[PDB]
This record gives sequence, structure tokens and C-alpha cells, in this order.
Amino acid sequence: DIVMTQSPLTLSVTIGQPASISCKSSQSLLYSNGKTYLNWLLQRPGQSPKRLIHLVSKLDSGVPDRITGSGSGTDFTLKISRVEAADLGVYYCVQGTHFPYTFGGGTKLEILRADAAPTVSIFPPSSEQLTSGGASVVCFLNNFYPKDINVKWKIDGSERQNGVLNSWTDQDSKDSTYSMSSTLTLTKDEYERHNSYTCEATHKTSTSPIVKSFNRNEC
Amino acid sequence: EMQLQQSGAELLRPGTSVKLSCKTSGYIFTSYWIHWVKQRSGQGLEWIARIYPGTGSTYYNEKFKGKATLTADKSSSTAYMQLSTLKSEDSAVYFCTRWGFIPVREDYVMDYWGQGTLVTVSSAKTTAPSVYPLAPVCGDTTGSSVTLGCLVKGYFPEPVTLTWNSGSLSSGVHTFPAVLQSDLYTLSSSVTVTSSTWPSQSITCNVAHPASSTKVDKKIEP
Ligand SMILES: O=C(O)CCCCCNC(=O)CCCP(=O)(O)Oc1ccc([N+](=O)[O-])cc1
Ligand SMILES: [Zn+2]
Ligand SMILES: [Zn+2]
Ligand SMILES: [Zn+2]
Ligand SMILES: [Zn+2]
Ligand SMILES: [Zn+2]
Ligand SMILES: [Zn+2]
Ligand SMILES: [Zn+2]
Repeated sequence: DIVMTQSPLTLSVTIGQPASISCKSSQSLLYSNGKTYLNWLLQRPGQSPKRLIHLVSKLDSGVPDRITGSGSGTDFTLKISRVEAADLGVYYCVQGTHFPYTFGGGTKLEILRADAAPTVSIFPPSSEQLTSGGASVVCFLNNFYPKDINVKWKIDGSERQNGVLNSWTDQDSKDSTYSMSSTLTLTKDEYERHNSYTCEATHKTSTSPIVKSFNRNEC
Repeated sequence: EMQLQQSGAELLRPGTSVKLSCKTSGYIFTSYWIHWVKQRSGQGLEWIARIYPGTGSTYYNEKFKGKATLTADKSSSTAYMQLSTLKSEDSAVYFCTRWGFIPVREDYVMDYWGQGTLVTVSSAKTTAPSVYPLAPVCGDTTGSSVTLGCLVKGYFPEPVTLTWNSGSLSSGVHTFPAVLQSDLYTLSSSVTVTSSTWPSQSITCNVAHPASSTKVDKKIEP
């Protein structure tokens, strides 16, 4: 089968700037009839894939001509002359010259924006949950940029690594930021044994860790 | 309007089989090839096979011969794909598409895609989620605005549906992808509003889990 290699794996571009993606094949994609069946698809976050280009350089109906494609043989390139927010997603080249049709691994295009410091919120366990004998402490770290961030939980000054569940959103189309959620789960008994619960983040926007905490007690 | 609508998420026992459907409308079903594509862990697409409904003519990627069987009902404009003897590698999202390549013209018309059908191969039991409201105290962001949350945990399998105030509240909502841990998923969503709205106006988390016929609403009480 033909192996399709795409590079880069990820590209971060500012709106208004150009972007180019490469796709290389293990065998020439020139068919015996002289045509080259190389297509480019875009899969936007949470959407099905959509074809942008067919026959190497031909744009599909309704696709902006800011996008162009070129290449031949085993080397192809997709170029966006000027990036717009709507271009965020994963781009794939897929060949149909040789059977079976094979796709490249994809290239994620990320919109590069100004650094944004996280807005962190912390929530102690709900009464409902405690009733069931469980206790989850939740921390939301919303709208930050770059995506790179490290969060650690600390209970009474000591780091807690067991029982942590993290989840991140993909880049937001509205403001180009990322959001993350970190949930620390314990038993109700252990939760009621400690005092301070701290959610601590390490991000580019600060020389010191970003902290959010609460102390549980009575009254 | 060309439209391809696929069947719902499937939870399947190892070694068994499923039949996925792709209902089409808006065009002459018998005149275009319908292709099926597979996607594992996001970036990881594979071409399965294609069928020409007009004749029943099919072509399969060698890898899937014996795994996939394509058929098409002309009377209902519905294409089907049966997957046999399911295994771990079969857990994926499957798409049907009226790709658009017209062989006689050596050119393409617009491609239309179904929304995808997620298949989970597992012997695990269907479990209803526990929904917990997250009223702040420290995660209040102080004045100006405040963020609330909703914790959905301990369910299987995906998916779960989460909305705020019946969908009437979508601006400032972040719903995090579910994470599996110990055979059960956990999902959370936050919503940020102005100090003026909450607690003055009620904010409610709506959750639905089709697999267990669960539907719950949790009001965020201070
Ligand atoms: O090389 C060999 O071994 C034999 C070659 C025989 C292949 C014949 N080739 C064709 O008919 C051209 C079809 C080109 P195509 O762009 O429609 O291919 C596709 C089709 C569906 C796709 N999708 O993603 O759905 C992706 C690519
Ligand atoms: Zn060939
Ligand atoms: Zn050949
Ligand atoms: Zn201690
Ligand atoms: Zn101590
Ligand atoms: Zn302690
Ligand atoms: Zn020509
Ligand atoms: Zn064309």
C-alpha cells in the first residue's frame, strides 16, 4: 500500500499569515492515464472531514481560493495564502491513484495568538457526592494560551498524584484559547481529614505557580 | 439539500457483529458511489470500501475483506455496512460519504458526509452517571463574573449529553471531553456568567445518557 507522509505534525500560525503543508508518497501518484489523484481534506473540530482540493490543484466548489495545492510525482504541498480563524483543524492528503486509497497522518493547524493567563476556579465536593461516600475537588483553568501547562494538586502542603483526572478542550474558534479541567477524587473519610486543597498551575504567563485553594472546616 | 444521516453510537460485545446504516436524501441514490471511511484515535483515517447502489457493485480494501460487508437499499435510499466478529481494533468512528468522483467525467462533484457512528467494542456493563452541581466558594472568580460547574461521573458507555438551561445558555460554556478511568467515564462542564445573573437567576445543568435512559437536571444552588 502507498504510505503518505505529512509534515509538519502541527503548525501554529497567526491570522493573516501564510501556511504550507507537505505530503510525500512512497510511490509516484501519476496514474497510467496521466492524471494524479491526490486530494486534500480538512477536518474541523467536531465535524466530518471535507474535501478542499482534488487532482492536486483543483479547488472544490465553495472552497476559498486562499487555498492552493501543487506538486507532482511523490511531492505535494497545500498552501494557505492568508490564514483565517476558520482554517483551524486537521488537514489530510489522501491518494486515490493506487488501490487501496491511503491517507497521510494529518497536520493540525493551530492559530497563534497572544499569551493569555488562565482563569482558575476551584470547587469542593457537593453535599450530594459526600452522601455517597465520595469526594471530588474540581479545578477549571479557563482560556489560556499557549496550550502548554502543568497542574499539580497539593493537600496540606504535600503533592497528591494518585486519583487525578485531567481533560483539555481543543482550541476555541471564538478566541483561540484552550481550557482544562482537573478533578482530584478521594473517599469522603480522607477528604474530611485534611484542611487545605490547592490546585497549582505552571504556565508561560507567570514566573511563579498560579494558585487556587480552599480550606474546609466547620460553620 | 444532500443529506446523509447515520445511525447512533453502538456498544458491542467482542466477537459479535453490528449493522450500521447511512440514510441519504436529496439526490438520486442509485447514481453515485458511496464510500465508507474509518477513524481511530482522531488522526488515523482509513478507506474501507465503496458501493454503487444502482448495481450493488462493491470494492473492498483487502484489510477489510471478511470484516465489512456493504449493501444498499434502493427502496429506502439507505446504505449499510455490517462489521463481523468485532475486536479491539474495530472500536472507531465510521463515516459514509457520497464522495463525488465521477469516473466517466474524470472529475468530481461535491462530497457530502454523514456525521459518523461511534462503535465501542466492550463486554462492560451499561452504567448510569452521577451528576453533581459545582457551586463555587473559591471558584467564584470573586465579583464581575462567576463560574459554575457540573460533574458527570461513573458512566459507561459514551455518549452523555450536557446542556445548560436547556440549551438557552451556550455562551461561556466549556464542556470537557470524557475521560475513561477504571472502566467508567467522567465528564465536566463549566459556565461563566455575571455576578448579577447568579444566584439571582437559576442555572441548571441538563444531562442525558441514552444508553441507560438517564435524564437528569441539576440546579446549581448556592
Ligand atoms: O495502484 C494500484 O494498485 C491500482 C490502481 C487502481 C485505483 C483506481 N483509481 C481510481 O479510480 C481513482 C479514484 C480516485 P479518488 O480520488 O476517488 O480516490 C479516493 C476515493 C475516496 C476517498 N475517501 O477518502 O473517501 C479518497 C480517495
Ligand atoms: Zn499503482
Ligand atoms: Zn500500477
Ligand atoms: Zn498530611
Ligand atoms: Zn499532618
Ligand atoms: Zn492532611
Ligand atoms: Zn482535461
Ligand atoms: Zn474538478
